[PDB]
Amino acid sequence: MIRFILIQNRAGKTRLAKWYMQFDDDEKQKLIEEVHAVVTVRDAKHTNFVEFRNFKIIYRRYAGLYFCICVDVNDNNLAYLEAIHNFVEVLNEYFHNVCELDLVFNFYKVYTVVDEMFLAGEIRETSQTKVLKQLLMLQSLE
Amino acid sequence: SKYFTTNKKGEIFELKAELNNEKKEKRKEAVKKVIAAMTVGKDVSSLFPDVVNCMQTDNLELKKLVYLYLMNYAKSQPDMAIMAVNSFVKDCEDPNPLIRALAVRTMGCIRVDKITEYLCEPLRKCLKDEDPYVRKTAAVCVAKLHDINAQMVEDQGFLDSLRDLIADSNPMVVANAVAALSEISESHPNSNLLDLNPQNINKLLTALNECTEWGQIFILDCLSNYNPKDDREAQSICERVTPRLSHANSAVVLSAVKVLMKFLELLPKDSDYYNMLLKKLAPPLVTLLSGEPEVQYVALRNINLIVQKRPEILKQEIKVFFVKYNDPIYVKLEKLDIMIRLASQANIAQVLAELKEYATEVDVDFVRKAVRAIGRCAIKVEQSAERCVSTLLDLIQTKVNYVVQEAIVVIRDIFRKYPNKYESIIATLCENLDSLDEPDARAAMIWIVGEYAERIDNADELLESFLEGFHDESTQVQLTLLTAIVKLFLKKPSETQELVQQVLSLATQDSDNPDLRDRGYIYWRLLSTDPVTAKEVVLSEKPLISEETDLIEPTLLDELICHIGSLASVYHKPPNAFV
Amino acid sequence: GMRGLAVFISDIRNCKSKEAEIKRINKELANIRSKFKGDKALDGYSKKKYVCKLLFIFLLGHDIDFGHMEAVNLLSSNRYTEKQIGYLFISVLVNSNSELIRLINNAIKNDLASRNPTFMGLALHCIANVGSREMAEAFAGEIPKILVAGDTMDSVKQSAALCLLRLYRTSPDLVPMGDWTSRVVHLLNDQHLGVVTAATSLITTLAQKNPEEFKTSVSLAVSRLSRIVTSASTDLQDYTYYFVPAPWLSVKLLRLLQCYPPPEDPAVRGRLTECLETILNKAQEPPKSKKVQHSNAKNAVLFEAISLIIHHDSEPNLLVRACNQLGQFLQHRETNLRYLALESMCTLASSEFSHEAVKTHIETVINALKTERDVSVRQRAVDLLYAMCDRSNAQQIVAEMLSYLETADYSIREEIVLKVAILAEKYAVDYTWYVDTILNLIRIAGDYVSEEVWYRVIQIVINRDDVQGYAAKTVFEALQAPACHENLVKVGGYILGEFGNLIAGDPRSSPLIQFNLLHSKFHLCSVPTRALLLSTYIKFVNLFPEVKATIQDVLRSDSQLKNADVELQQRAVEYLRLSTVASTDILATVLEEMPPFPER
Amino acid sequence: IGWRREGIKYRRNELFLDVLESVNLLMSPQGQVLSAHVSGRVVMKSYLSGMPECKFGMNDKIVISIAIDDCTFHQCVRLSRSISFIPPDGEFELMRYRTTKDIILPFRVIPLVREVGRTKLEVKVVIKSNFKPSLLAQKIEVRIPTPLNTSGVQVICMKGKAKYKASENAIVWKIKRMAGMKESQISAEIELLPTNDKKKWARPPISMNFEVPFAPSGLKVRYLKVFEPKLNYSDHDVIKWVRYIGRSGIYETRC
Amino acid sequence: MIGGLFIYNHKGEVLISRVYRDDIGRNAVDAFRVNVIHARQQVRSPVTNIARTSFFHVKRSNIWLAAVTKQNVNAAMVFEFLYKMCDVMAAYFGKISEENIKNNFVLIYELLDEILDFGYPQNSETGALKTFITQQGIKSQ
Ligand SMILES: O=P(O)(O)O[C@H]1[C@@H](OP(=O)(O)O)[C@@H](OP(=O)(O)O)[C@@H](OP(=O)(O)O)[C@@H](OP(=O)(O)O)[C@H]1OP(=O)(O)O
Repeated sequence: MIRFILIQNRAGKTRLAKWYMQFDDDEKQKLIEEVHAVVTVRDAKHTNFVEFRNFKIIYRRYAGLYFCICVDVNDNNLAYLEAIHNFVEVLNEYFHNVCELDLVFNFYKVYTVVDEMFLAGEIRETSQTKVLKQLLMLQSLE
Repeated sequence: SKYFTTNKKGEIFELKAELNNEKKEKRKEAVKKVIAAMTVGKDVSSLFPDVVNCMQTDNLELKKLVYLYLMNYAKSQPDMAIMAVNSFVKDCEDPNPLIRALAVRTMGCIRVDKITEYLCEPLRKCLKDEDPYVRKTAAVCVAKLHDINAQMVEDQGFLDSLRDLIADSNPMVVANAVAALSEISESHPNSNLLDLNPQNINKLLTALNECTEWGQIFILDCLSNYNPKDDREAQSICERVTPRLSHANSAVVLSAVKVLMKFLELLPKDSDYYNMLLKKLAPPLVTLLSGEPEVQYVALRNINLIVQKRPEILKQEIKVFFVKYNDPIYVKLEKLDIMIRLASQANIAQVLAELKEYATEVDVDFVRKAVRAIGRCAIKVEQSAERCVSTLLDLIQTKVNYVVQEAIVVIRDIFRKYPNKYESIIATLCENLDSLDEPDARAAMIWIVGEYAERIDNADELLESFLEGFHDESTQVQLTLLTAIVKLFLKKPSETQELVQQVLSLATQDSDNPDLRDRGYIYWRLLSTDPVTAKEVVLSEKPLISEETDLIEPTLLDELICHIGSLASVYHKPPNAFV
Repeated sequence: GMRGLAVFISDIRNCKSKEAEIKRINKELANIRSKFKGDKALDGYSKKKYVCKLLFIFLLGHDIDFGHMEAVNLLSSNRYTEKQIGYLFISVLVNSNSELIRLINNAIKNDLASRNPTFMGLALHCIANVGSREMAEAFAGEIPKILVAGDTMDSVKQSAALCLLRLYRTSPDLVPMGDWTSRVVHLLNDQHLGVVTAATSLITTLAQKNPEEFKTSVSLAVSRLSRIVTSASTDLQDYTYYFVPAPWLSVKLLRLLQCYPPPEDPAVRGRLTECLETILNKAQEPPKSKKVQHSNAKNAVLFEAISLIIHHDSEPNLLVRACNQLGQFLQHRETNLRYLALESMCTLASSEFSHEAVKTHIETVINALKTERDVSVRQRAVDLLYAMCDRSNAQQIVAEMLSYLETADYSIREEIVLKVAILAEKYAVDYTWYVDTILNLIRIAGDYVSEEVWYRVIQIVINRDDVQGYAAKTVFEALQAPACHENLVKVGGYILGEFGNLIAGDPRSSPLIQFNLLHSKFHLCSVPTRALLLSTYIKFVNLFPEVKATIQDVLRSDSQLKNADVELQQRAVEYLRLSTVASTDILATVLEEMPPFPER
Repeated sequence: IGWRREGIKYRRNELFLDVLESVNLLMSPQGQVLSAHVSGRVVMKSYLSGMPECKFGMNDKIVISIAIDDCTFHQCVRLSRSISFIPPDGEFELMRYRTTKDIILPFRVIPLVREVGRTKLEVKVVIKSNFKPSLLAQKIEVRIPTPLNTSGVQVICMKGKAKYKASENAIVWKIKRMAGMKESQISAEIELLPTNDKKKWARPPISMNFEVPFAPSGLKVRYLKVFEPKLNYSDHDVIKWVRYIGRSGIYETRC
Repeated sequence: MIGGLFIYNHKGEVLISRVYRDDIGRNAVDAFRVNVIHARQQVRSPVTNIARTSFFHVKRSNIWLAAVTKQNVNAAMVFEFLYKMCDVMAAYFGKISEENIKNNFVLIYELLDEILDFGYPQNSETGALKTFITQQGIKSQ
């Protein structure tokens, strides 16, 4: 299962964090640092997969933000690598060419998008079409 | 794909609005915010045209910010800074010298051959500029220019253009042309730097009087290179340098000392200058251990070589280098080395007291090096030996484990230096056989039973105590124990054979170490062949270890004296170690 | 949106100091209460927003010790945007206060009990995001009900399935295998694949403790997978991603099937084989898009299929086919595929039905390593060559390992040296090969070589001895590089001291040349090596009298005779005076040939 | 005060410092540090007349399920480089700490495991002591777990001694002593009765115990200066021992 | 001379830097990070030689000030230079800490171009620099 999902910038700063496991805030902070240290040190010659504590991390870099899913060792790497991209395509449609600050000012909507596509450590909805239609129905409400 | 690459919104677009906003106070804030982004690795390259247009300004603080931003892309990609070259040259016959220099320094920190063209002549004018902050920055710029590849021959209307500015009415200016000169000179053909020399020394060592903190040093360092001829030439050279208890201790001080020591090949005490100069040099060096901790380390690493060369200089000054508890480990250790390099026949007095101090402290590493130090005290100076061995015996009584073991090892080397002298102590030494974990110490005792086997009767049961766990044992100990027991036998046949079978049989038949196996055989083939010729070959009067421990080969030491300022002076290594 | 939020955030970015940040944060916290305490009650807009700011502050890393009641009242709003923020706040700041937990549970009670699927949605997610024991006790019995009921909407269904799954991971006892099971199973045949996708996750976790209860799924999972993978261009347009139909559900179905042994119904087995054969064929088809997303999606499916094939371990055609497809990935610019391919092959090399298939790609594994850049990938290439190494390979493997080492980085050296030694010991054809390997191992990377290993290579040159001359020359030609490291000087100097005579005949390698070569290492070596070289040196006095005085004056010297080290000075004196005192017969008796070692 | 009562006296003014650290590791079979942390405490045993003011000094290492970097001092400690206090008399805990960075891993465990079909498993494990050769580690144990369906086992090892314990499903290897910068090997041929019948062997990690005379965190004590104002003795009069004991905690290598 | 000047934070991250010679790339920054900042059981010294490259450093609270070359430089100078830079910085914004460094990126780049040309230590005592320096330092307490 997914243990957590992070979106972070080159600088180490977190832009989203969704946890599917019990951690205290100290720990959540430690994990957020640790992930930054591992992922900002790798050029494009490295794989998108790396073992991390007793789990592993799938990651991809879109400009200056790192999308990162931490998952169980036995989970499918490419499945998650592409889940990330499917998610980024949704984000990109939902914010009309998404940029780092979109995730800042609309941070609470970002969680809406996530819970659409991921719940309880598993992929929920993959269809870009359905997700956007729900999201825009959600936006029209009061 | 190009997700987050969006150009038509986000932080880039926002900052672009402010770089274009018509109020220069909001534009200053843009350029800072862009400088802050580069520094966090954000690709602000998109903005470069809008940030270059902020240079079309009266406001000083603004241009200043743009140059900073443009200086960041000099080193990052020198191609990104090829695109504001047309209005650099413009900005160096400017009103305000603050701007003039600011186009020269930024032109010379760029690294590709599109730079040769636009700069060959504007720099020609910044050296003829009537403001010295520009000639300070042109001088350093001429140096920057050589850096980029090729010799060039218009370059030999540039070397000479620099030599002009060594003669100048500003110690900041001249002292930098000097720095330029020696550096550019060390991509080496021989006869570079114009030997219009007798004159230009007078210009350097006047500049040095009025000079800045750091101007002096580029001077001092560029002198030493040259060998005077005869002889009293040397004299006043050295009578000018005298006031170096200057600003930038120790770079100033030590860059002097460098010169003040290549030129100590005089007919010395025909005139007591030699005695004048050497009285001088003690005080300033001493002062550098008040400076700061890092600066010290360097000082001491030079002092170390200096003390080996001209030992007279600091002979009287040992208390200078006594250890402060709060000194970093590395100042402690170099302090210690030098404390023993100066341990006169007379100052062992407190020097020994000053090491009983150290071996009782908590820094376990430094403690150990301190009781070694007492060792090489007993060894350097003969008359301390008796008192060193006393101190050592005291430290061993404390029962502090690490101190004991270090001491035993040191006591072994003392017995070797002063044989047949400290023998009653052996009995008191074996008392502590209970608590010797470390290989070295075990090997020392073992060697000490040695060697003095015929003195002591229990000696067998002692040496036998180790045969139980001959393995588990350091191959150094194994070796030492092999040799130890063939000694025992070579003075007590019948008596020993009880055991000596075991030990040759364990090196020969049981040991995987081929070097150890060798040694068992070699001894087996001596003993079990010739009962007297063996005694000759082993128990011979070995020569006395003379204190070679810390000591540099005298030729190499002169190489390192001809370097005293530098890196090689800290590593105590020639520059062949890094080409 | 909420302007006051956007301002608070813009003020926080414009801040030019962590001081000023913290000031602008304390300012907002005062303002927020204030207004929470204030006599004038607030509009929904304002609660909603101020809660939202509190969440923001929290996410910057600062503490928040109020707001919780205000977040809870938003739950009871009939305004979505208000509920949403209340639900988000409690999902992100979980507080202990059992007064609030009871309220939260009421809100969830209502929202669930509403028939509004947006509100049902928020409710189910809150539960699922928080998973509190108390939440389980309130709702664990209701979730299965909502999941199955004929009337609840697909999106709710999805959200309820994964909700239930979490309730089952944190509170299994509140999730007995009731009566809903088969109706859960039937979800596998839903039209909405998002729903199918949700259920598959649930069922997978449930079928790991409860295989018999869900063993019905196998058949329906095979049916779905096969309809899925054979679907046309214009099928499942929603769930097609870069021309690949339903990659994530495919993976998932394939994974559910790894909960069970092969389907027991022949026809089913067959549909499954057809299925996998198909997946395996698609890997052989060229990409429909040059975008890496297409092949990553396709391969995700492939690899999960490969996993299923391994785990069943029952179709040898498929295992072989899987090997070969893996092997073609080894020659790919995609570091990701190279990596996964080595990974899966390593598994595959421990099953009989595939071991020999894997051996087949030895050459490709080696060529991939020989030119790899990612260290993790090199690492795993080397692990595969160890996995696939036997008698038929040993030598090809060892030779390339050695070859690779000559120009290797450092990252990888240590591991390979260890491996080379180990495979050498196990698979040595003859003594000579072994010695040829070890000596060369030591020449190239002796800094990593064990003592046990160099002890052995010397110790071996006795018993089967006819290698001595080879050893002697090899050690020699090695030593005569300016490069040259310590354990070489050790084995080098031990061997030449003992069998240097067999190469002293050549004038390219005379006693004097041998000696000086050795001595040009001496003063650079650690003291035990010099102890060893000192023994070499006197053996030289014995074998070659042509050079006994060059040697004696290196022994008579100060740096040997007055040596700080006890062993160095002991030997230099013992040996100096051996070459001086006694006979020549004695000298030759004492430093003869040196007997051979015993056995194990 | 209130932790140190008035008018204490001893003929012989001593103090002892025990640095006691526990090192934890998880590591991949390729040697990637997946997680690692040190838990420590300095224990001071002080017999000092009067009310001594103490100034303590150490190196850079400590800064002041998921391990967090932390440091906690005794109630007596005052902060400003250096720590200063009037210590309680006899034994107490001066400080407690945890570090996660730049840990010195006393051993590298390198596993070589080889599933020959479903009937034989070949296991080799090499351990490298990764510290100064002059220092010695003791009470070494390597514990190599075996699968449940293990028919039997034959084990060879050149250093120490080892043996298979079936109640614990484990090969247990022991080494009384081992110096730094050495290497050691064990080999094992394990025989397998094939149940399974689903599920590859889910492989638990190899674990070690050991003890070393240094702080795996790198902590070094540099000074401890005693200044008693009223009384007769000075820092020069105070006898001082330091000990470092580094123990293994959960020190694991996946195979 | 001074061929590379980097300032790290308590985790070996390059907070801000300026190269002055192309003779040193990334390979420099890493060596110093790996062997000095994240050093294990090594004999620390203010000067280290790895990859045939020399490294000077001082430490301020939690900040690493480094200085770097492949030349045979006046060692003594570097440290003298470095203590004055710290004399300069602290007189523009007080405590020399990761935060205060971070607040004053614009300013610090500016002291650097001024205090050091192509690596040569220049007139760098506070009062002289009030002319050549445009920025003020964001002091916090
Ligand atoms: O930012 P201010 O100028 O102080 O205005 C704030 C406030 O914004 P914040 O509390 O978030 O800073 C309100 O919300 P927004 O609508 O700007 O989001 C609000 O204005 P509304 O009442 O229109 O919501 C309110 O009251 P006021 O209307 O009196 O300006 C209040 O100002 P006070 O602190 O003076 O109440």
